Amino acid sequence: NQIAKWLEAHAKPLKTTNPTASLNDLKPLKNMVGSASIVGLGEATHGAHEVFTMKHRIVKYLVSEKGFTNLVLEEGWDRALELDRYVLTGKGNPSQHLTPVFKTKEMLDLLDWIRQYNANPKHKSKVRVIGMDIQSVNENVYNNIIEYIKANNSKLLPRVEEKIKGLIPVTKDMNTFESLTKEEKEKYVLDAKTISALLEENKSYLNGKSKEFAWIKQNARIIEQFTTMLATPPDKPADFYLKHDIAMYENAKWTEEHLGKTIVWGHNGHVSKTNMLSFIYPKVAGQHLAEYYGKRYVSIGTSVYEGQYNVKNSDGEFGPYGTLKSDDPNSYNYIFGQVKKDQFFIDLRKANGVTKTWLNEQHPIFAGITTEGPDIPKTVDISLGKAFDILVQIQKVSPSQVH
Repeated sequence: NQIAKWLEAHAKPLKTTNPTASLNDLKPLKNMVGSASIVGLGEATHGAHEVFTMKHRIVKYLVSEKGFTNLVLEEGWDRALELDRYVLTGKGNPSQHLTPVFKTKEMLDLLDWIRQYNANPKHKSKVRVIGMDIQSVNENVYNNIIEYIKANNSKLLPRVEEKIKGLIPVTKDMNTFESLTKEEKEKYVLDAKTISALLEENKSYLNGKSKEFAWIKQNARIIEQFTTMLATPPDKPADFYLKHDIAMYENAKWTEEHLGKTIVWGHNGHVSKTNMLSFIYPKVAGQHLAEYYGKRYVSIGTSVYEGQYNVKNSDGEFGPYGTLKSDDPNSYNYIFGQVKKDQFFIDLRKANGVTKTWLNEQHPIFAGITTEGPDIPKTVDISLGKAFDILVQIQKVSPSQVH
């Protein structure tokens, strides 16, 4: 209540929320993002048009001005293998590999711009696309391990290809695995390990210290990750969610360490330095990254006020069923909805005073949960100043374009 003036005072305004625009309004970001090695970029909800494009704008600014070259998104590591191929070679059909929810025009736009920047021969440093989610493990990941152990050691093939053969049909999706028994709790878990271990023994015979072998070991790890979270946790879902996000954490951090400066695109919940999804996740990736990189990890979160958006309804259908209702004046959403600006971002770290403690207290915010039902919170408590370094506020939003 008191001073929403400070928020107006330190609010670096955003002229527009359209991908193909000035991009100049984002200059304040240089010294703000500073010299961070990895940058979290979250979205309040997974189905708003303006949130997608505004994040798109920042990837644009961060790739061209701060030299970031990787874009780790909340998509399956495997699916992204076909996404990488596109931004680079232009071959393929992206919408086929994106998760139903992200099959929006905004995602295809974002991927198209990366391919364009990747086309100009002047840009000697290409932007890669990596997925950090592991909700399946398709054959693209397995052939990546096979083809390698044929170019560098066609002799181990009969040993590793035995286990991947028996692995493919049980990792095609989380249901085909969660519905096993000792198969899951044994053979498959340990087999993924025997494959990751095998490549280790013959490291010194597979161009170990090399850049392409590093990449192959990682694909193997994906099979461990998947195999790990599913089937191990029985009556303990908290472990599934926990191992799940330790995995996302692992794959982004892998990206940073081997591919360079990295952008981490995903839900606000997964990139905040604080666990705002406590009701299901014991700890989220953002915390792991922050604990590990320290301040080399900067998290920019997005927040909304008024609008409509896509979300699954109590029945299971995805569509423009969402409707923002920032009634609670104690929520960060109303207080930010007073700032008379269409779009604007503010560095929450440079706050001192009542504003500094208010930001560090705990207030409700739009949780942007994927599914809306009678027993699903639509808001959660969070210490904003402790969750994000930067915050991007967009007043009104509309449903993403899924057609």
